[PDB]
Amino acid sequence: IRTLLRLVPAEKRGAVAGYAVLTLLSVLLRAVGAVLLIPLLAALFSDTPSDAWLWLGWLTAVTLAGWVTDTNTARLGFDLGFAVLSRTQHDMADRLPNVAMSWFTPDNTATARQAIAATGPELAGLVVNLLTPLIGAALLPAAIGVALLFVSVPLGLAALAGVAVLFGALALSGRLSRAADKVAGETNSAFTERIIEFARTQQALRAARRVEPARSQVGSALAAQHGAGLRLLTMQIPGQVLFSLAGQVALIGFAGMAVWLTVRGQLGVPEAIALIVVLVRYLEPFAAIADLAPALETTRATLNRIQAVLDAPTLPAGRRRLDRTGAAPSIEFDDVRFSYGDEVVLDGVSFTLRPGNTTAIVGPSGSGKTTILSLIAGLQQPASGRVLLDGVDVTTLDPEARRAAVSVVFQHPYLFDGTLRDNVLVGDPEADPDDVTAAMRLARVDELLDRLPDGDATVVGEGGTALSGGERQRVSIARALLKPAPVLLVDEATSALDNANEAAVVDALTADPRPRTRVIVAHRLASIRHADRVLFVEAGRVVEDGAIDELLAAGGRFAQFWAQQQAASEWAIGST
Amino acid sequence: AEAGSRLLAPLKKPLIVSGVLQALITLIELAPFVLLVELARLLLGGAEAERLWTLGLTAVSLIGLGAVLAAAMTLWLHRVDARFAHELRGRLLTKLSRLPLGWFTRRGSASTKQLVQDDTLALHYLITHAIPDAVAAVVAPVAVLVYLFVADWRVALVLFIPVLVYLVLMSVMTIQSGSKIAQAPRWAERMGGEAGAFLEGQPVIRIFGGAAASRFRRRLDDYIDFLVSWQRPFVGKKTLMDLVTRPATFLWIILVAGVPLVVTGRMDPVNLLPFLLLGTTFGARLLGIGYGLSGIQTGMLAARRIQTVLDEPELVVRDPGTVELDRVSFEYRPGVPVIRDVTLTLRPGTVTALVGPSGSGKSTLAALVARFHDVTQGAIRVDGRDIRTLTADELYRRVGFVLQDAQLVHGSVAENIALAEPDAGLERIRTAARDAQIHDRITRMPDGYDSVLGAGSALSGGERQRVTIARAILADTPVLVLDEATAFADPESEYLVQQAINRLTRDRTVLVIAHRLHTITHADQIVVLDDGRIVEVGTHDELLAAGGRYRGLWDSG
Ligand SMILES: [Zn+2]
Repeated sequence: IRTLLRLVPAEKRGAVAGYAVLTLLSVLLRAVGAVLLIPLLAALFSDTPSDAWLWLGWLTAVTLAGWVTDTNTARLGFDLGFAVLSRTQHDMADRLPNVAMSWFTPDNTATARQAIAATGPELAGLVVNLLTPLIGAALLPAAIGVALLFVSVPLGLAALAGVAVLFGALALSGRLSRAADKVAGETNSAFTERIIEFARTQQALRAARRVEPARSQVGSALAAQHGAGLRLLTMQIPGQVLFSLAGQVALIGFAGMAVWLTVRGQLGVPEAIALIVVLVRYLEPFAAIADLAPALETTRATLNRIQAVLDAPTLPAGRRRLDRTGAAPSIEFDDVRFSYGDEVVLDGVSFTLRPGNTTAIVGPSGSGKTTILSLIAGLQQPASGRVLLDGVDVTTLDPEARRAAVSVVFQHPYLFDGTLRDNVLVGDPEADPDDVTAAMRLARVDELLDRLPDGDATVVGEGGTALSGGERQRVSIARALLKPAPVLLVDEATSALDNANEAAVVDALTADPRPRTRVIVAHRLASIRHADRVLFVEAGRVVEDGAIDELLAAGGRFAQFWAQQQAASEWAIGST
Repeated sequence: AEAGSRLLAPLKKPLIVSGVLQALITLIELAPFVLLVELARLLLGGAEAERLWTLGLTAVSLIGLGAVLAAAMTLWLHRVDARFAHELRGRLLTKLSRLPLGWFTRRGSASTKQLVQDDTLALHYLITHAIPDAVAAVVAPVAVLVYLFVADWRVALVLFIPVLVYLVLMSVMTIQSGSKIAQAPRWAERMGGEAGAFLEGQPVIRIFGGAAASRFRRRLDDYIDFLVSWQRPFVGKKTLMDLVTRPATFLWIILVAGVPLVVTGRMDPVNLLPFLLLGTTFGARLLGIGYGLSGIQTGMLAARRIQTVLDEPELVVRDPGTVELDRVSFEYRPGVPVIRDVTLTLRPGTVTALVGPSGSGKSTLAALVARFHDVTQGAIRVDGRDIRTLTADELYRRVGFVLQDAQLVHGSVAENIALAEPDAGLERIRTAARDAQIHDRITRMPDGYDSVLGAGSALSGGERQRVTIARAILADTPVLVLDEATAFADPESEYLVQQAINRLTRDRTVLVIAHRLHTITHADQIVVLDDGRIVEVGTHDELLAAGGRYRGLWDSG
């Protein structure tokens, strides 16, 4: 709840102290203004109203000091709101790149996007729209209770002790309201969950001629659930109604107590009237706090999202670095284990890749093939075991050395709004034009530039020319080739309709002059025909390991996979 | 615009009664302040204790009456809403059972969930919480104003001085930032899109780095600087605007306006008491009107969406597997054709293939053959009968289809395979499954064919695709509308799906949505759609000999 203290930067900490002191002063001035209605209204309703001038002067002196203090607190509130907005947004932006890729669940990604986007204008005026009214309304009843001690000790003690009862009633009302809203949402979701299934699977039901029995079943289920839900409705006071009832009861009860003291002769009639007015002033802030229920709930949700983003599991760091020679590193796996959850993706996979020798990772286990590349690249650490690069563990590797160690061709191109040369240059902006041209040639991007009107300067991606899959994959391959990483990782998820993209991948694998070890996750014959060795990953473990010809001669699972893929390449509908 | 009000047409009288009851309840909640004023009136008059006791009894009775009225109104209103929402959900269930299948694909799953589960809850909140709260927020300040004017008009006028100052300051603020108010939603949407892009490009930032982080950071800094420049100069106006409507300011104004009047004898001292009781928090009540009416708009948006979906056009039933597309044309929206006067004759036992570049509308025509949408012009006939005249139960035993994103009904695997014919014996289910190259994996499951499938299951995409192909094989439709994207949707298991499709396509009028040319060369009839219309028709060799549009696609591959 109180996550806000860590959000404000250390620069504004003195301003936070000033804001807190001035908020306390504002509450005290408001309480003195409320309590000053005792002598003021006592004299006003007496036989000499002219005596009310002195207490009116004191009230209007407490006011204008209230205005000065509230102006200062509001100014500090706007200042702190802007500072918190800037600081939290920048800290959240800095945190995310260092977050492990395992944390980026679709729900986690949704919450992060909401935190970055929806929290723009809220935090600007959070402290001025929520914290100041909430603190003032929370401390004013207790401030009036304390200030009433000077008027009279037992009255002040009773007023201060009654604040706990009213806050308990307010908390109970909020609890009941939240429970009722949650139950209403859950019941509605339960009622409609049948229809969501009926709409999701509508093609299957319609094509199978089952739409009418399925609709009848869903309708009967809805009717039964509606009958059961309507039977259980019974008399219940809502939370808000209960709190309003509590406030009215407290007001009338304490007014009746004042009347009882008046008729018994302990208080004068003007004193009783003034006490009733101060009673209304004392019960007013609770209505203000109840009014801030939805805004407070929204701000609590936003702060929870920001805390969840900031509390993401950061990856570790290390001091050691790879050799600057840039030669091909030899990659080793030993007792490596990894799992997305209940299912195991890797179960003690262990292998060693010779330096500069291509390695092909194939098999039905789609997750495991990409997981091996992710572990090599360091995006996801292994649950058990070690990942090595020339006697250097990736977990202990320098983040800069890790960034400069591995180049990746992701399944998606991962482009952005900008020129094609800008997209390709991001792999290594410091490269000279000749190296960029060589990367474009090896990635077969020159053909795309011939196709495109304005050449490499053409705007691609989110604007300009909307490149297809076979073109954006070539752009990504150009990105990977341009970067002079000692290690290249290739993950083929290309649309099967492309023609020159396979040639580009083959050129990147074979025609690259850079002597770098290459690991490729491929499904197509041409890419893995050039691989020096192949790893057959199935059921989260390596089943076969060897050269192409050796595996084919052995006739193991890889031979069957080769036959299946070769047959799949020559597929034609309406023929053997 | 009228759709939202038209959905809530049957609830006009219950909602009016709810508004009246809420007005009465709100006026009852303000009763104890009037009773306290009268208590002061008869205390200063030296009334006997019996009269004060009777007044206290009246106040307690009114408190109890208000509580009981509120509880009864909430119970009755929740009951009425429960009946109406049940009727609405029945109507939605019936509607989704008759909208065209292509309506769902355009919207997607998220839009359907938003329609059925979120908007139907916003409608519940509209009926049972938003309208009564808005009625209370409109009745309370009006009743307070009337009562304070009745008490005294001289002190009631000065209450409008802070209100007039608030309105003047708000008006000055709003005109001074006319363009920025319109720009702010646009900039918020831009920053949301950029945040999504920054989150999506995380692997490139991690491996390559560079401008991928700076592109987001610079624009985030620009957005924050825009907000600061927008709202910083209004600190001077906004602090004063907040101070004006503060309760302490109202109390000071009321007392400085009343004490001179009371001292000079121009007003009875009791007549000031309503202003001290009710008048201080009047400004906060005025500001609460906007939040009260916000709920009505937020609910009316959901009502408008639900009615707009309920007003969607349905499928119209007017009046060996040969399909005759006769001058067929189709437009997604009025005035934007996608298919323009195409003619075809899918003869029996001929695997017709539909090929073209991206965005050529081949998928749209293939979908129209299965009646995912009704053809705007012309007619599609199966076995000489227009598809419009065929009911769904009779059409889909003539024109089966296996398109991308196959869907599994929740239940056992024997149910999913036997969805078209539940009465089929288990031997027939296994024969269909073995024909679809999915018998091995189904036997690999722990429970076998009794394993429960659904939204989430151990089967991958390429395996549930073969389960759906097994379902289509067991249905045994004469005509088939095949999509070739199912072949390479799962590259891991491409061969098995290709074998399943080969066994499915056996003596059936197939309409393949071609994506790879090399899988089409054996087809009986090729159809080249360049842009929403046929250009070349004939066998593969004939099109190669022609050397027209098809030759470029073949050379590209
Ligand atoms: Zn409700």
